[PDB]
Amino acid sequence: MSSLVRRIISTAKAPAAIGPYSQAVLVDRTIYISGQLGMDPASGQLVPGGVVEEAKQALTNIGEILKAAGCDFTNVVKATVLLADINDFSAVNDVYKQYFQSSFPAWAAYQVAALPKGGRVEIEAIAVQGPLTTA
Amino acid sequence: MSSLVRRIISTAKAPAAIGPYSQAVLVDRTIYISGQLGMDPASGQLVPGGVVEEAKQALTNIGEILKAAGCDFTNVVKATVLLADINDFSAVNDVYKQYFQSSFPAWAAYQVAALPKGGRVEIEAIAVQGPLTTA
Amino acid sequence: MSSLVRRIISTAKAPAAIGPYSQAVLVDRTIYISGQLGMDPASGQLVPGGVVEEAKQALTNIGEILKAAGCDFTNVVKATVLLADINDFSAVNDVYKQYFQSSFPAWAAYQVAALPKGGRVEIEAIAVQGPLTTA
Repeated sequence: MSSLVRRIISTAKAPAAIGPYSQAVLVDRTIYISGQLGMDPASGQLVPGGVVEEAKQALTNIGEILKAAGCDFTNVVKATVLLADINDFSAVNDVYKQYFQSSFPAWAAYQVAALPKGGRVEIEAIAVQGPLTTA
Repeated sequence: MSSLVRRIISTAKAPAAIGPYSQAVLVDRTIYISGQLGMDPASGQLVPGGVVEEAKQALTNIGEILKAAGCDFTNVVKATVLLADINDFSAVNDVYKQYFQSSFPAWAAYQVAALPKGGRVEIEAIAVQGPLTTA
Repeated sequence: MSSLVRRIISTAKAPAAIGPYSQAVLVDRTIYISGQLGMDPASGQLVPGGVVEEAKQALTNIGEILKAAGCDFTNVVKATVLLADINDFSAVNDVYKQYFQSSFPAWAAYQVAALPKGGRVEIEAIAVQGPLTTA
C-alpha cells in the first residue's frame, strides 16, 4: 500500500507539552489536535480571569497549531469542549462562536470531573488539510 | 492536492442546534456526528422517562442524521456513550444493541459529571459513507 | 464510489467484549480502538494494584489489538486517557511514555466521574495502518 504522510505539528506559538504528547499529528489529510487548555504559550501558566479568558486562550492556541499545519478554523470538522462546570456552557458557546464564522464543526460539549492544572475548559479538535470544497 | 468534499449534514428530522455546531460534517468519506441528547426533534425538549427513553431518542436522532447523509447504522465505526450515571450502563447497552445488529462499532462508554439540559445520556458517532466492503 | 475496506479487529490476546462493541474497527486505513480498561485478557477482571498496574494492562491490551491489525504503537496518532482521579496524571504519564518511544500521538487526558467496572483508567486510541512516512 501507499506510504501515507505522518507529520508532527509543533509551534512555539502554542504551549510546550506538559507530558508525552504532540501538539497535533497530521496523518494523510487529517489533523488530530491535542486538547488545549487556556495556557499562555510563553509561561505555560493558565491565564487569569476564569473560563471565558481560558476559552479564548485555548482557541487562540488551537489557531496557532492550525496555522503551523497550513490551516485555519475553516478546516476544523469536529471539536470537543470539556468543561469543569456545565453552568459555563452559554458563556463558552459565545466565545467559541467568534472563532467559527461559517460551516460550524460537529461537536460535543459537556462537564468532566476535572481537567489538568485546574483548568476550567479544554478543547480538542479534528481538522482536515485543505483544499476543501464546500458546496 | 485534490480538493476534498466537505458537506454540512442537516435534517429537520433531528433536533435544531442549541448552539454553534452542525448536526454532522461529512469530509471526504468520514462523517463526524455531533453528540445527540434524547431531545424530541419537534420541541427540542428532552423526552420523559429517563435514561432508557432518552437513549432511544438519541439513537433515533443519530439514525435520521445518518439517513440524511445516505447512510445507516451499518456505516457507524466508532461511538461514544456519555452517561450521567454509570449504574445505567447495562440499561443503555440493551437499548444500543437494538440499533447495531452486526459489525458492532468501536466504542467507549463512561460517566461524565454533567450533560447539557440535564440529559442522562449523550451519544457521539463517527461513520464512513458507503459503499463499505466487510470481509 | 470505491468500496472501502471495513474490518472488525478481534484477538483473544485482549479482553472479551463486556457489551455491544468490537475491540477495534479498521476502515480504509484508520483503526478506531475501543476504550481499554486494565482488564486481564484471560479472566476479564481488573488487575490488582490500582491505577499504575491498570494503565500498564490497558496499554498492553491496546498493543495486542494493534498487533492483530498489523500495527504497533508507532501507528497511533491520537489517544484519550480517561482517569478516575486527576491526581494520577503524573503516574499515568510515566507509564504511557514507556509505550510511545517516538512521534508521540496527539492526546487528551482528564478526569471523568466514573468508568465501567470501577476502573481507575481507560485509554482509547486512533491508529493509521502503515506504511507511514514520517519526515
